[PDB]
Amino acid sequence: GSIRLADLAQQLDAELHGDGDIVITGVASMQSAQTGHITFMVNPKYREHLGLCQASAVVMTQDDLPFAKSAALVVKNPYLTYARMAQILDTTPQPAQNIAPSAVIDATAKLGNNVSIGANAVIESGVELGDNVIIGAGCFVGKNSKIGAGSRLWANVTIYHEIQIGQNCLIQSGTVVGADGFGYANDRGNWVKIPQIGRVIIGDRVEIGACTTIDRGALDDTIIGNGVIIDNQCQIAHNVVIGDNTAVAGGVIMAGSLKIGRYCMIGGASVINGHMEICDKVTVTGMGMVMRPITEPGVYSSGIPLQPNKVWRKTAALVMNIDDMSKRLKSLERKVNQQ
Amino acid sequence: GSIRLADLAQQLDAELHGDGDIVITGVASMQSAQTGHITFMVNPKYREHLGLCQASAVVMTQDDLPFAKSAALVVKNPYLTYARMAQILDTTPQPAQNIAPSAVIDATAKLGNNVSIGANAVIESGVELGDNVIIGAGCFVGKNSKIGAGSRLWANVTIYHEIQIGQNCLIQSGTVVGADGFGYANDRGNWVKIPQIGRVIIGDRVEIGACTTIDRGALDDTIIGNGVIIDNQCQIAHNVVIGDNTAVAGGVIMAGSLKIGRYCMIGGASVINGHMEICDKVTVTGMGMVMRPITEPGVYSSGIPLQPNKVWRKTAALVMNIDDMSKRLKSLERKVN
Amino acid sequence: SIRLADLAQQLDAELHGDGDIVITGVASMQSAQTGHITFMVNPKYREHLGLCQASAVVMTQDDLPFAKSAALVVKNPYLTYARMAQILDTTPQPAQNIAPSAVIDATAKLGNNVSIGANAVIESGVELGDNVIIGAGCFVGKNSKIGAGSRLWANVTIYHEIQIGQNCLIQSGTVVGADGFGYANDRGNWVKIPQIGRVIIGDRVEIGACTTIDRGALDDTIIGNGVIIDNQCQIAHNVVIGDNTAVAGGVIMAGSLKIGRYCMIGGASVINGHMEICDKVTVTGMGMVMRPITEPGVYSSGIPLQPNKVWRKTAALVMNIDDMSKRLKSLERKV
Ligand SMILES: CC1(C)CC(=O)c2c(nc3nn(-c4ccccc4)c(O)c3c2-c2ccccc2Cl)C1
Ligand SMILES: CC1(C)CC(=O)c2c(nc3nn(-c4ccccc4)c(O)c3c2-c2ccccc2Cl)C1
Ligand SMILES: CC1(C)CC(=O)c2c(nc3nn(-c4ccccc4)c(O)c3c2-c2ccccc2Cl)C1
Ligand SMILES: [Mg+2]
Ligand SMILES: [Mg+2]
Repeated sequence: GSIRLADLAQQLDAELHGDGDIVITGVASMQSAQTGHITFMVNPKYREHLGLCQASAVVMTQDDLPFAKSAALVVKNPYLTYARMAQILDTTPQPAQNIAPSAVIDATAKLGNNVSIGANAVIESGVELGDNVIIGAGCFVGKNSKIGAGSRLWANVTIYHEIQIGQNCLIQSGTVVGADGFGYANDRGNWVKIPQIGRVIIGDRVEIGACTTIDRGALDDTIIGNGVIIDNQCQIAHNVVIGDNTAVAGGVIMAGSLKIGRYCMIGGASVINGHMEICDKVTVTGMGMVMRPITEPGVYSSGIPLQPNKVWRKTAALVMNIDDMSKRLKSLERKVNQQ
Repeated sequence: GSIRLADLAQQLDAELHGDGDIVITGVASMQSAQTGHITFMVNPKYREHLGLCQASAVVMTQDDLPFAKSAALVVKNPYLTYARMAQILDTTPQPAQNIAPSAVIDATAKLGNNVSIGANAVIESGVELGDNVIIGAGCFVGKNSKIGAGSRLWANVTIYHEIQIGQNCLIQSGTVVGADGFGYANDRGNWVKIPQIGRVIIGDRVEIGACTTIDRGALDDTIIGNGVIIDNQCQIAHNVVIGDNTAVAGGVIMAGSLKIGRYCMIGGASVINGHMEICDKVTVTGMGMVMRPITEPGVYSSGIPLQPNKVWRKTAALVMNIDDMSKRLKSLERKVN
Repeated sequence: SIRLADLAQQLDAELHGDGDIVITGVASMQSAQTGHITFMVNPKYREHLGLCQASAVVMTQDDLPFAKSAALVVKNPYLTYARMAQILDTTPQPAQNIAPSAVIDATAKLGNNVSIGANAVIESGVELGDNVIIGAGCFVGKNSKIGAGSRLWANVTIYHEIQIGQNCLIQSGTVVGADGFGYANDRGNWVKIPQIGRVIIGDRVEIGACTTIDRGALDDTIIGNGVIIDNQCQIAHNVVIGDNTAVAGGVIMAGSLKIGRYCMIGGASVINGHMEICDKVTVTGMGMVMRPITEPGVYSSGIPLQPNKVWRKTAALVMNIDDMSKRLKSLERKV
């Protein structure tokens, strides 16, 4: 945990200005930081405020340095340096340590080295957990699923059967990976279940938020690429494919057989329909209503934002009657054209 | 479980064309299928492609049969036949087998024949589980709740107290049935909890997806009809009634005391207001904003879909100022007339 | 079971009829039978009170002439209903006593009359106040503190360093304290920002099922006293919610949003972050909140449902509204 400021600077590739023997115990916001804390400045408007910050050290740029009133770590990119130093000084505990006597683990499960399984977690037959995997308390990992080295599940995560998860993933509590996709045939109004015998394949370095659901495929697989980040409360339907490094913010709903490219950014509460493709490098702003394929990179948006309710009532009434407005406009144009 | 093609054809009521002794081990998509697999063709444009499919048998229609390049099962409805053969050849495991020594089962719980309960599940007093019920690992089933024969819960499902679930239901993980409805009275700005002492009644053959919540009623009950299918991440508020055979796709949010008729279809991410009714045979397309009662069957839609952001900025600004556009149109009409 | 006269006294209601009637429970007007008390708020029900079979009806003074049973007269029947339903509550507790299958770290501190349900897992450093009840299968992470009288239903997840006040209630499937969605970006690769802030939940907070409230990045996510939050809500890192605000089901809130006191956020609304909503704001259902709200009142958005045939035309015309605007401008110029 605690680290000499000089050592922290070397690991951050930062230029130290000040006492390298200062001991840093943790990261804090500029407002909250006290002795022993390191903090960071990304906004030069706070230069005049640094004498009010009581951090032992502040990460800043070269242009900021003349304004320091503390030991300073000078870097090109304070925000990225903050992320790195917060990892070095991370106080987040592990989901579990060692193997809980109350865990229920099938004799055929294969564990790598340094695996931890929390209290009352349930591990099915054929499961493989790679080196350094951590399964939180209360999880379920279904038959024959494989979790790659370094991956970690927080408490009360559910992995169904035949799921593959790569290395260095992180899954937050309440998430369900591998439930049945929403597949039914129809025999005269009677829904006939289509067994969902595809899988979910999750790549390396994937982070998934809490209470997110990712359904298994109907025959072929649901696929989440490497480096993807998914927020809370998302729904990823059967046979969705998400390309490497795409980010999906909270509450996004994706319908079946959607394909999303690489380096996409899907804003919170968006709705993305299925059986279509979104190309690489597309940004959908929050609450976007995606009805058609997207074939060019760029930023796309939908939605009519808030108005005072009395105003909204009129806006909505006029929009709902916009066909009459169109007809009146055309009628007027004809009269002005002398026809 | 492997099966002879002629035996499979018989169970499917299909006309066999080819070798009945072929052993089928599984179902596969047309592109993935290998020897031992059965697959199906629903799209006649793939007739010319059948010689590229390595399945041991293909389900198809009588019109497709001249194009077969394999043993064929001829049926009227290949898609329905696929559903049925996938059931016959299902590889999905059961949520549990036998009764786990780590399950915690109240002495007063009543278990039927051939009930399986997974590791660390918790069964309260007065619970009744019918024959062949399977409770996944980590589940909670609350006091006096009843689960009908053949119904199955995947892992980590929560059923509260006094819940009734019918026969042959299936509930996916993370789902919560019977939490308090959102009932509060207001006392000078402070919320006063209204205990929710109604229940949830779930019919037979209901399928519920993952991380869905169905709240119990305030006084009378939340009711899910028979044959209803509900996708993931849905919110079904207190005292909602959903008619038989209705389908609710993922992410739908329903407010309290909504009544939906039979054979409705509610598209994903729709939002439905409360204290009102939707009649039978209504379809709401995805993201529908349902504010008012629906009294006639048919298809209903809302929402302005995506545009390039530069375009959207103008669309949104113009719509928000549409009253001014309307006034100008009226003024121009008066001036011209 | 309670004598009507006693129930009326506890509700500060004026009794009209036989005080010795024994009330066993609350029921809706349509379902009520002998032994039940019910209530009416809508005067449409006056004509058919002869058909209500309750033993007593909570009503107003103006309703009293239509009464066909013992009546409790009050100013506010709905609020009185809430109070009498609490007196007559049949809801069981999430747990009774400490289950032998619960796994409780030796360093956890438990107050008086704490109950812990089967297979719950209590981490090191946890503090549970007097009369706290933890449901079956819950997880409560390291050093979290839950204040007296608070209750978790089954399968609730509380992460580490979380603080929950007194008399709270959290429904099943809810997750409090997961990582906020915080990442830096290094040449297209996401770089996790550890989320080492917390969640602070006040007193008398109720949280619905499968709701998620993320911990803050450095400073905290804060839920005020008396806040009620429905199912399937997302409260992002460093959101702050003022006292007595209500959040209906399926609301998604983005990071660093500040919501004032006495707000009402309608179901399925979407509230963007790094902005503030003042006190006494109502956002009706499905509201798309993109800008700060600085004046109290009611706000709304969205183009509602139409028959599909009509919607197709509405949507096409709105998407082309810039062309309509240009055509109107051109016509004004010509005229
Ligand atoms: C991943 C990141 C580090 C960067 C990022 O772009 C991002 C983040 N949080 C975000 N929350 N909501 C959000 C909006 C409304 C409600 C709830 C959440 C976004 O829409 C986010 C977005 C974002 C914004 C627009 C388009 C696409 C994205 Cl993904 C954090
Ligand atoms: C049940 C079925 C076999 C048939 C079906 O109609 C269906 C299905 N999946 C569906 N996903 N989304 C969906 C759309 C957007 C986001 C998430 C999911 C529908 O809206 C579906 C619908 C559907 C479409 C329109 C109206 C009502 C419904 Cl129920 C699969
Ligand atoms: C808290 C309360 C006792 C009172 C209340 O105002 C309320 C309640 N439940 C509500 N469900 N949905 C809801 C709407 C659509 C889908 C799902 C749920 C509201 O939008 C509610 C609202 C409400 C209505 C208008 C504006 C803001 C709010 Cl909060 C119950
Ligand atoms: Mg146990
Ligand atoms: Mg939603």
